[PDB]
Amino acid sequence: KCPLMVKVLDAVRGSPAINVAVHVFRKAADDTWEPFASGKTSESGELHGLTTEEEFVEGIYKVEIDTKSYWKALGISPFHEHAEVVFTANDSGPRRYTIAALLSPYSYSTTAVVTNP
Amino acid sequence: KCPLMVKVLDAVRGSPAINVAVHVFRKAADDTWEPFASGKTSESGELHGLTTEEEFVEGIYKVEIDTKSYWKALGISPFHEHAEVVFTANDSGPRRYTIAALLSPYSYSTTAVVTNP
Amino acid sequence: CPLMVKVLDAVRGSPAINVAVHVFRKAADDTWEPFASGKTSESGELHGLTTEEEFVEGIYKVEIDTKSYWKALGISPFHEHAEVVFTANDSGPRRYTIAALLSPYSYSTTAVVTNP
Amino acid sequence: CPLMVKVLDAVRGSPAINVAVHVFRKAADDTWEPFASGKTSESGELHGLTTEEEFVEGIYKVEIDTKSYWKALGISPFHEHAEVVFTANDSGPRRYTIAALLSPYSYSTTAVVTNP
Repeated sequence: KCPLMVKVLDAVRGSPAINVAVHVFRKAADDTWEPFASGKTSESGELHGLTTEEEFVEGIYKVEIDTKSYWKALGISPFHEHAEVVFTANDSGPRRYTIAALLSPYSYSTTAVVTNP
Repeated sequence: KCPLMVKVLDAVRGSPAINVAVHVFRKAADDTWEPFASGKTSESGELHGLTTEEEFVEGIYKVEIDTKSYWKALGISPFHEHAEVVFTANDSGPRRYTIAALLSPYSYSTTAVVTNP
Repeated sequence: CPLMVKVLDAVRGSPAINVAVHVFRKAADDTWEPFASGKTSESGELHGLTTEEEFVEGIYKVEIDTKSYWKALGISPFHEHAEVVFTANDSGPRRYTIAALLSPYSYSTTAVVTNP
Repeated sequence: CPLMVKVLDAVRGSPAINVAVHVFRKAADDTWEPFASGKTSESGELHGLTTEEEFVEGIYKVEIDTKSYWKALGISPFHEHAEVVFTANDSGPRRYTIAALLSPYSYSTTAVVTNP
């Protein structure tokens, strides 16, 4: 269905962070990152449809959020090159992962919400 | 419609914070807080239906989240008595307010997302 | 120092300077009584609010005037202030650091609690 | 100190002690080269990673081993580590404080950047 979704918020303007590039990678057996999925956040700051239950197998995944380009479009010079979230997906009942990021120019936070539908 | 909604997340368990009491107050002319609306967060950690466009007039509002009771039910002793969010509602186009809080035992964060539907 | 406040600015990547802070203690009649006040320094810190002798058991409120801070920078922020409410010293004297990280539409606050 | 790391624990309200930190610098061939490493002290801080002379312009990565920290406390956390990637010293020498606030399913990181 939709086992992985990303949401990005802008703490300076109190708004969804729209049109932010997100790249997802999976760790391959040789220890390198393979492209897995990508997209841009919508009007609501969300990115859906990255993958499906069948393809999203147990493994280590990296979600990269292009925060620098977002701030530069606003005319604000930011600190980070990008924000990176690295985690292991574990089967253990049916799981859905929501990765949220809250952005400021010199600070971000990220939270995972993991639920069973 | 639904111009004010509250969402609460648990950073320790990576889950919605369920069954958390929330009280909303409005500042009255004599500078005291009058009860305005209340409820408990749902399974998804959200609280909807607090008020309507007609009643939600410009003013200063306080949202109180009973965080202490939440942690005590989990067996964790927390720092704060509650979390409080105080803000002015301003008419300026149609506005919807989402107040989010992310809870840990010794730390919380709160963010406002303000959008036009 | 039994009670110290530290405030950072997440937009500029700097300490938040000249931020007004007011501290209250809940009195017997359930009212907030003024306890101490001050402004953050160039390092974003506020020291010297109280002493160990005066800082007795109780419920305290630390109010940080975030709105005035952002307005002076030309930004119209969401919150009127940030308030932190906590019980202090109920298992004996501790040292409290209250940190706040500020953005115009969001803030976080953390307590670090040490046993002398 | 040109580069300092500070790590706090939001579950316990304390500094995060004995946290491994590794720093890398992007080399000419676009690989991450090891630059410095260490562990946080009893105050949650890591000092002495580098010097002004060695800390030249570049893209740096600070990796904080959050997973090992939580596991030693009996908690199975979400993230493998926290990584902070930034360009340093491109308008001249600055001093950098990288702070991280940790919870098992969430973290925040802030930079405070000062001009000597």
